[PDB]
Amino acid sequence: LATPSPFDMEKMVWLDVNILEIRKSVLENFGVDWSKQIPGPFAAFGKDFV
Amino acid sequence: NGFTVPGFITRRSNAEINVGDGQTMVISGLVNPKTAKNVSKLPWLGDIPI
Repeated sequence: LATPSPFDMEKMVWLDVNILEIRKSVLENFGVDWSKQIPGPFAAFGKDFV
Repeated sequence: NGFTVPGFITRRSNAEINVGDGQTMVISGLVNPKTAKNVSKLPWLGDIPI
């Protein structure tokens, strides 16, 4: 004849979460940028024998 | 095309808990500091004070 409870009282849990992030960066661009591919010498010949 | 679709800023909490009659319970909380710094400078003159 005994009956159960409508529900059981559970235990409560507290959650504490921490997220930490640090970012650092450097960027350098120094100097002189010369050309590396340049035209060279040329030579041509032409003649009419007849 | 002309059908503007909006974005949202949302704060949502979906919790399962149990407490006594008339008690106040916190189900969500947040502290969130953020900082960012970017610097561009000339090589040597940028470090002179003031």
